[PDB]
Amino acid sequence: SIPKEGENIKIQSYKHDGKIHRVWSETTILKGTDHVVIGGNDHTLVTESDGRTWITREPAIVYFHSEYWFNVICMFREDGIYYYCNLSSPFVCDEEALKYIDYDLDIKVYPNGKYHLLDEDEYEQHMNQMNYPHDIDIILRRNVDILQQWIEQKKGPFAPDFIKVWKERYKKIR
Ligand SMILES: Nc1nc(O)c2ncn([C@H]3O[C@H](COP(=O)(O)OP(O)(O)=S)[C@H](O)[C@@H]3O)c2n1
Ligand SMILES: [Mg+2]
Ligand SMILES: [Mg+2]
Repeated sequence: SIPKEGENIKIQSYKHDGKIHRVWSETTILKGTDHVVIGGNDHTLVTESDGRTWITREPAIVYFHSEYWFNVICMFREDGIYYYCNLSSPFVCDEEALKYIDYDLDIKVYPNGKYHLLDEDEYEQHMNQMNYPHDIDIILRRNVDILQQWIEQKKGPFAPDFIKVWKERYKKIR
């Protein structure tokens, strides 16, 4: 269930009600442990909940954690490194895909480290629509605060040395 270095896997995002939200066709595994999966993608197919397919335009490093209720996409844009952070269940892997539940809230980090909390309105609506339990609401709000603290500390995927190491590892294996 821990994916192997050099494996190309699919990543599947679901909503709390079990419906698929988003699917990424191809991510090359750079690190796979008990607690952490790191991957790279570039010009992967992406499929939406209506079946429509689009293609990513720039390389990204993805970071998944088995304990924390978030995952992080590090995007290498012409105007600098952006992060897109999903509040989520932790991941599970199997032969089909790395899988997680998307919980609406996300954080955008700009190249200079400034962050914006996104989709608070969508989270409130979906939490009422899909009846998220109170404990999930407590966990997600706590993990918003943890993610902000990691961004401010440049911890984990937000470390400049993380980006230097994994950007170069992905550039070589691709
Ligand atoms: N070209 C294109 N076409 C689509 O249909 C797209 N759908 C999503 N992207 C985006 O995928 C990422 C996330 O989309 P989002 O922030 O709107 O996600 P949710 O989960 O809040 S709906 C990219 O930032 C990026 O904006 C799409 N990009
Ligand atoms: Mg999200
Ligand atoms: Mg969202």
